[PDB]
Amino acid sequence: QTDADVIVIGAGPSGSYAAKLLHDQGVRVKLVEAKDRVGGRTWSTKSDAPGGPIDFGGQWIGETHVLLPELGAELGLETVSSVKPGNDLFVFNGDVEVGEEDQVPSGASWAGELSRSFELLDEVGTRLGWAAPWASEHVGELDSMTVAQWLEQNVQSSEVRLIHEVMVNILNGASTTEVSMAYWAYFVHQGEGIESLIGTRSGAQVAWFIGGMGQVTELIADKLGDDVHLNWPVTRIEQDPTGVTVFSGERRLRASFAILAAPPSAGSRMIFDPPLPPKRAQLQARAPMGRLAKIQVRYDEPFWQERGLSGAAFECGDLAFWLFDGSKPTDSLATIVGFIGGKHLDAWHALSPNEREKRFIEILVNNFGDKARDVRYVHETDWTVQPWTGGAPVTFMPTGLLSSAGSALREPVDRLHFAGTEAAPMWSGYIEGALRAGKIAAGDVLARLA
Amino acid sequence: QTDADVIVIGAGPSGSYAAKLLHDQGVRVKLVEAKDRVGGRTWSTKSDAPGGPIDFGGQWIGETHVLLPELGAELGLETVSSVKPGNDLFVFNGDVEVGEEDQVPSGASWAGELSRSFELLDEVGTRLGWAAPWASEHVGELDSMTVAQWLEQNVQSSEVRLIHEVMVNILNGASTTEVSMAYWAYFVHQGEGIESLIGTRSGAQVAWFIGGMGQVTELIADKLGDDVHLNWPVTRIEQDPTGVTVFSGERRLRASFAILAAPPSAGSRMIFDPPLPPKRAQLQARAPMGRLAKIQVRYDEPFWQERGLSGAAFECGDLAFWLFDGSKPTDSLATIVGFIGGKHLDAWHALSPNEREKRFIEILVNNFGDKARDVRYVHETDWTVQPWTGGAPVTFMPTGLLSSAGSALREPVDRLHFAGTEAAPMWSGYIEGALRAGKIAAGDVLARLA
Ligand SMILES: Cc1cc2nc3c(=O)[nH]c(=O)nc-3n(C[C@H](O)[C@H](O)[C@H](O)COP(=O)(O)OP(=O)(O)OC[C@H]3O[C@@H](n4cnc5c(N)ncnc54)[C@H](O)[C@@H]3O)c2cc1C
Ligand SMILES: Cc1cc2nc3c(=O)[nH]c(=O)nc-3n(C[C@H](O)[C@H](O)[C@H](O)COP(=O)(O)OP(=O)(O)OC[C@H]3O[C@@H](n4cnc5c(N)ncnc54)[C@H](O)[C@@H]3O)c2cc1C
Repeated sequence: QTDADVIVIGAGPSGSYAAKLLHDQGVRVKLVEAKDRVGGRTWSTKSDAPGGPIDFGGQWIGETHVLLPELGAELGLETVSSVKPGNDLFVFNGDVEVGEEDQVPSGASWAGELSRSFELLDEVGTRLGWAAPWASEHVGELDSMTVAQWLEQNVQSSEVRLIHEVMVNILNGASTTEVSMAYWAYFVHQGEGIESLIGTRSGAQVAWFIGGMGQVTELIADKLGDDVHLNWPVTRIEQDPTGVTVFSGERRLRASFAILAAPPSAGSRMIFDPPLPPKRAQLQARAPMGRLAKIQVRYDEPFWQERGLSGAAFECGDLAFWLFDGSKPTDSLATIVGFIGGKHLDAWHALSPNEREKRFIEILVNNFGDKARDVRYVHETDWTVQPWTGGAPVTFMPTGLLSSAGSALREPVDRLHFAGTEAAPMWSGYIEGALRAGKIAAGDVLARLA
Repeated sequence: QTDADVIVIGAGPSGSYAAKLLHDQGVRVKLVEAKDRVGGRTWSTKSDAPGGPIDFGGQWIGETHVLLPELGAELGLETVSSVKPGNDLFVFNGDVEVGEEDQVPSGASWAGELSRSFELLDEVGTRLGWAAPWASEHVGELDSMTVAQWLEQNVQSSEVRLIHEVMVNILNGASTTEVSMAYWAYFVHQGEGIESLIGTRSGAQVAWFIGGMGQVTELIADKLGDDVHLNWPVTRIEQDPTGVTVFSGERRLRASFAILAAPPSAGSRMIFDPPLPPKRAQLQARAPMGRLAKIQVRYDEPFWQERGLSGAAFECGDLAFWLFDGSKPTDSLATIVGFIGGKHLDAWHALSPNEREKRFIEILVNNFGDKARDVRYVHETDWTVQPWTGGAPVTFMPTGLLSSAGSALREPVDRLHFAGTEAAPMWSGYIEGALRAGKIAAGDVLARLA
């Protein structure tokens, strides 16, 4: 006797979507979540911050994402463009260089090497591919070196190296010395290439949902009602020939199938009986979360526009950030959003909380003008202290893992299927990846219930 | 109101010893253990195997270890020498080279480069030291490269490279492509150097306890009686100004202090409120267990002695092992013990269980003679599937961790102290390290109770 046909573990976008798809087909589903809320790495509030709704977690929609805007449209949400006209900045240890709209500065001496370094990164990624990078002829050697070592071999310009460093520390939440070059190259390729992922007004960053991204999982949970269990951290998965028992301490739920819709690092904390096969076990233990904080400051007006700036900036150097204008037309304040990750977040963490705030305002004053001192609101979400997540924005892998265990990202283990963005064939790391992996896992389980 | 003055988490050698020291001073202690037994990475049975007691986990005592033999003597255990006269083997993809006792073969062409490679490894280790390798001027650069890259830069001989590869894959349970050179160099230095750790009849490998190493923790648990809780996996640690609450799901124990006597990977599965400081959090999430299996075959007689062989062998190549004669004079059969780790264990895992057994016998036949076919008993302990351990013999670290978070191996966090072998100033990775770290943590807490 089963409590459900399928138990979905994790109420992020991936698990929420998988649960919705199965529920919509008349499958009996339970959606179990460790935290006191749904959303996972997505997390927003309409009312808690002055100036309008605010997203603490992921919030950008990409121009080639289709499951995410289609689901948002089905749930009654509306999008708005994130595209901000004006010059992006490229800042090198506080030395401001003004872009031409989203392009490198007019006759920057590093423009040509940046272009070549992006072509070479794309080419390395193409050699790996997204379907089976672990099976690629090139992968063993690339997976034995770090991104930092690849930069030392292939990049001469300090500017180009600093741009690559901010992008790895943010997009993977980890230092170029910590990430496998094979993992990085694969990651960027499977996100439609480097220009896709680093777009300030194109590629992965073009739109938002009015009212916050957390609405996606909240509206799904409303419809699932009593089949959602919060404060239900999964501690043990048992499997036998007829089903799966999922435990939260002594609390237990029995189903025919289970979908793990959480990162490999989440899986590593659970006890499996029988034990997982070896590649999946190594993958869970050795693919950690990156580290990222999201800092937001609100103001009366997007005063950066007085210098004709977009508010986007590659803030490069020892305390690197990716900065955006996060303002919506429906908001009553303007927002600057800054991301800081990996080794730059380690430095950020070494500062006192008051030093961090003062330092972030000094950056904004340097880049955007003195009106940056006239703050209305200052907030940080440090993803490293979020219980049952412990990092952001994504899973990364150190040397030797992708080539030896990557095939375990996607493969079911008996009656346990993997969703979560890390299992998506493309757009792993993104909400779109979360939905595609949820779709895949719901379809696989639905075929096994028929 | 407290259930105890101190809760010790983990009944390996480290936690068992810390609990004993506090208990012996009249401190009220609870010792909580996830598994259905004590011992952790130590695990033995006097009666379950034919031919005498057998150790599934760690069992060697080193010639410079003093807490381990002193504790064994206090508990009424007896030691026996593990030293086996005769020629050790050096085998390169099945090509047998016969040592002179424990020394390289007479006029081996690789003898000189092996000697130089050991001096250079020792020198790199000395530059880091054991007291604070994370603070060493050299550490950032060494911690940005793998052991494999250091071998490619410093070692020319295929034989020397294959010896280094079997030693890293066994002593760290991980591939030379996965381990930071800084972590490896530090690890070997803090174990009194490479010759210490690779001794077949000297250094770290000279003696055993008659009746098995599991006796150490079992006899401690007998005296602690009802203050030992088995099947009590810690899921949450909460701290406040007056004490520590330790949870196993809804079950809870309150004390004034807590000692975590388990690897950083064990800590990563627990939820901390308040959250841990950042370096300790990164350390727990990113310092994984190695992978190791221990294969044992018993025979009527140590037939290898008919060729004048000790039974020790560096079995090098694509399926590498460290082999020992594991026979005690009090045993009624002779034992060959083989360790296989890291990338060699990945290959081992890719074979069927029957292929693995056939392959191990073919190795023994090649090295030691045809009488290796006349088996009495065959057993494997795969440490990767042991619940709440998930690996062996030790914690390792990938690039970038030791230099950025290593200072969190030893430092208390408010009322939570760290024991476990990984916190030992020297002999981290070893039972001796486990006892020294338990001693340190019990002394620190005892001073705070006074
Ligand atoms: C600061 C930040 C900014 C980002 N920006 C963007 C962006 O702009 N665009 C984009 O596309 N993506 C972005 N992302 C990434 C995006 O948030 C993730 O790709 C997405 O949320 C992944 O969805 P998921 O369902 O696979 O996993 P998660 O969102 O991580 O959900 C996993 C769920 O599983 C739960 N869980 C964990 N362990 C257990 C357990 N033992 N028992 C039960 N439940 C458990 C977790 O609590 C969580 O709710 C960002 C992320 C962060 C951190
Ligand atoms: C195959 C093998 C051979 C080895 N050979 C040798 C050798 O010859 N000589 C040598 O000196 N060393 C050897 N070792 C290493 C030695 O076994 C370890 O260094 C030693 O056991 C470490 O002791 P420890 O107490 O620090 O940790 P552990 O032995 O790992 O004990 C930790 C305990 O914490 C428990 N625990 C984990 N998570 C939780 C939780 N959430 N709640 C409660 N409890 C928890 C575990 O179950 C475990 O019992 C070997 C190890 C292996 C695997």
